[PDB]
Amino acid sequence: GKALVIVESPAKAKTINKYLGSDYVVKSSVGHIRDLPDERGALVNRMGVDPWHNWEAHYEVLPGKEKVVSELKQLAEKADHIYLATDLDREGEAIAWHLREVIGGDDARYSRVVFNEITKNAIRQAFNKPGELNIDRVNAQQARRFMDRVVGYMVSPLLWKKIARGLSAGRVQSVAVRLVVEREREIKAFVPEEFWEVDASTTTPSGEALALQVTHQNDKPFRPVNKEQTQAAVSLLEKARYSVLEREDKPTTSKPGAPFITSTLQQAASTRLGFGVKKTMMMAQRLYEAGYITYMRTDSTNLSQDAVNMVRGYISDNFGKKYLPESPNQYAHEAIRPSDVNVMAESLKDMEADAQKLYQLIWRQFVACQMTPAKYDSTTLTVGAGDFRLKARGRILRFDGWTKVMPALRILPAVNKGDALTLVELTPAQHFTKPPARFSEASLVKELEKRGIGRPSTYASIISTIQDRGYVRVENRRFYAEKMGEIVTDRLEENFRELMNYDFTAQMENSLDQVANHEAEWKAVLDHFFSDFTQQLDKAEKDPEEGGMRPNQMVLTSIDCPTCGRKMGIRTASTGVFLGCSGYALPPKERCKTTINLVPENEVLNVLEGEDAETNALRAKRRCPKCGTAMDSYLIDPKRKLHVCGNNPTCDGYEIEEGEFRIKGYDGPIVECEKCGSEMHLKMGRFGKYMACTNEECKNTRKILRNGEVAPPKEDPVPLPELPCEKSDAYFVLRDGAAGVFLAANTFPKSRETRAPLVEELYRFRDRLPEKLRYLADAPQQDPEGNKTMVRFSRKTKQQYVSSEKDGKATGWSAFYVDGKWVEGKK
Amino acid sequence: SAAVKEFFGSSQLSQFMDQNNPLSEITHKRRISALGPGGLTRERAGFEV
DNA sequence: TTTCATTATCGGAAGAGATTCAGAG
RNA sequence: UCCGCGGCGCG
DNA sequence: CTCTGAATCTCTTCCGACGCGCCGCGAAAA
Ligand SMILES: [Zn+2]
Ligand SMILES: [Zn+2]
Ligand SMILES: [Zn+2]
Repeated sequence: GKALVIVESPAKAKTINKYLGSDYVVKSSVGHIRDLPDERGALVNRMGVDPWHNWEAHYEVLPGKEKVVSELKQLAEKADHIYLATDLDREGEAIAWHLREVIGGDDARYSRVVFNEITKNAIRQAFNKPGELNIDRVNAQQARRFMDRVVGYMVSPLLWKKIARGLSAGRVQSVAVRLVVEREREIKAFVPEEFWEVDASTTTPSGEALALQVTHQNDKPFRPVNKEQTQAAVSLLEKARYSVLEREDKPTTSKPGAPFITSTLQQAASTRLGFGVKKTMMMAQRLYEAGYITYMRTDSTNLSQDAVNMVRGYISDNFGKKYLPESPNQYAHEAIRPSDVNVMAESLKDMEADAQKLYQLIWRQFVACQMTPAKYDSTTLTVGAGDFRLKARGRILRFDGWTKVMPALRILPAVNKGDALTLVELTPAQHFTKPPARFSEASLVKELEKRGIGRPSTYASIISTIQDRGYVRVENRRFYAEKMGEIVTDRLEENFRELMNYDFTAQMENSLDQVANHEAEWKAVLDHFFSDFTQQLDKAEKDPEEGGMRPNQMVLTSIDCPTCGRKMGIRTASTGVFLGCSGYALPPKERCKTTINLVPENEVLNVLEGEDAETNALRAKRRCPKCGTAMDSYLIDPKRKLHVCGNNPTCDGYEIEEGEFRIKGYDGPIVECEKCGSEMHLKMGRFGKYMACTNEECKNTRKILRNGEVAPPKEDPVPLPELPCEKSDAYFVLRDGAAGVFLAANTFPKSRETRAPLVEELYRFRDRLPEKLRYLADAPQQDPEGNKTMVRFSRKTKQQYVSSEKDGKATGWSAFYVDGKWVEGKK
Repeated sequence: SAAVKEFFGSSQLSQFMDQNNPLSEITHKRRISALGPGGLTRERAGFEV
């Protein structure tokens, strides 16, 4: 019969089916298809794994792979022998394991094959010497997946109790934040070291110009710290006799870089094209799907022999011998490169301009890495002047080598040892040791991969999660730690030191490899892990005095609460960092729920200042009175501004300043009020999170919901008592918004039960319907087959229509409203 | 091309000219038959036909 | 009500089976 | 190079 | 009125001389 082959990526499938043709049926899982959704049953139900019952788990198809899994089940009967062809790593191995358990059948009906490359010399050997799925590898991945689950579902709740709701913690997530928090504290507590430099313009015995830098005085590195010292020196240099000591000419070399692995591609696109990680991956994705490059997700810089012959073949015809090395350049999925070297970026007229730019970056890196290096003649001049030593360095390109394909975007006059130099002028320059640079998206990814923290397919995702959770923020394409990030990072380091150690992942990988190599058993490894983890969790649950995680700590300040004038304190929530009034901790009688939003002053690093830009930012900050730590700045009134110490709330220094200020009043998500077009902003209160509009004349508020950015509009709601709910005891209400017209349950945040109305329902309650909606009740209630009809929103055309379903599938019949009439036909 | 060539070469309606005498050529060119595709067969031919 | 990371979007005659009609109880 | 088929003619 | 047995119909199965010259065709696989 016909053989069924299954791979992960659709694009790769289409390509395999080709170099294999008919008789076989290639398809893709398009991902995982299945995953997760003393002791506590609710907690275990939520986690989907039971640490107290030998790690029994409850996998379930992804809410977006129903179709995918269903097609494999019907197709499985036609196929004789099923060939699982996912990646050889543990993740791929697990996808194969899940497929086999979702499709059912008998073990012998399944086979495991690994595709080397697309070449027929590979797709052939695939079915030649195959094998079956490895249990040890599979269990290793299950162990990792379960450890990540336990941490996230068991630590986060602790945060909800001790700190705030909506908070999260995770093996990868929490150390990414720690990195930003440490860099933040590093920047705030630093102190620029003013230093001076002196250069001298001179003339050779011939008459040529020669620029020199002062390097030594009395044989000690020349580095004045103030203008006075700089002057004392210039005075001496002005009268000194200058003579050449040494001229060292030496051949030096440089070299192309490696082809871009997911991480390096992101960094190169970020530095040379200003692309953000997510964008770079979007363009790369387009290029891959159009067959121009290989898998956008890879951690290997390797190149096949064919790839290497293809590029050398190209270098040979387009540049000549001097550019082609005697033998392939050596260096320590495949690497990201063009699928065909002969295809230039300019010929991809079906791609966006940015995708062509990315392709060109990938192309040039791939050809250069195979091109010859850039030979230069470097010259170094040593000069003496009294007790000072001066230097001049030059370089002249002799052979571009690899820079021919990857261009980047010096002539020292002839002078011999013993020659005299004539002083023209001395130029002193003041400088300031600059603070460490703030992180960027690609830059943080680079640090993560360096420590083996994340995965190619998760880097981008990590960068976003820490922002959405409110731990850090991006400004001017650079990361800034938010107060909440610092708060959580300190708590986690205090109660879960092991988990917060950067090498936790590396240590975990070692244990996982042991499971994969029969040098340890997975349940035993999870049991050890869980024992340590629970020891920490239980300890964290206790009161601060017993070593229990410290709960948040209001730090007051001299500010008048607009509702009661009292002193005000500085507070952190999952939403951000905010100003609160101590009456929040007083019982209802004396309770005060007034709150103020703290707009921070965003650091605007000047690209033209280069390396100075971060140092001057540190210089810009005030310094705390009680400690050397820098201070971070916030706006409370157009008249008032607030300074807060970096070690807040461990340090309680605060400062308040007067002046004229452009206070925005808010920080967080953006939404546009359907009733007045103004900005709308996200706010927290006794019912959690609602969304509310800045125009004081309008109180229109929307709301957050389980799995979407914000609700559709709270406009013209009509209740019905006569429609009961079915999962809950509630009753159903009829609501309008951009999404459409929908039925929703009167205790909405609790019931969360919604269904589209039937036409017959509307007809039953037609008197209640507002004047416009009446037309929907006119609509034909039943189709020509006598099936029953439901009211749908055609997002592509922003209009209501009516449609009929049988066995829950669409019948393919629809009626629309067109000029006062209802018109009906096959979809 | 293949269909046309095989039709002109192998069809039972593509006879081999005898050309013994001019009258032979004429009487073979003017011949009319009820055989071939869509026609009868020697065995099925009834006495009436 | 609710948190984690990962992966990738001929005709004639004879014989056998099935169906129907006529005779018996 | 051993075969089969299609047409034609002789009795 | 209802069943059983024999007849009748419908479907399936065989078989339609014998020699002998001519002619021109048959198949491809990767
Ligand atoms: Zn107050
Ligand atoms: Zn301080
Ligand atoms: Zn509004």
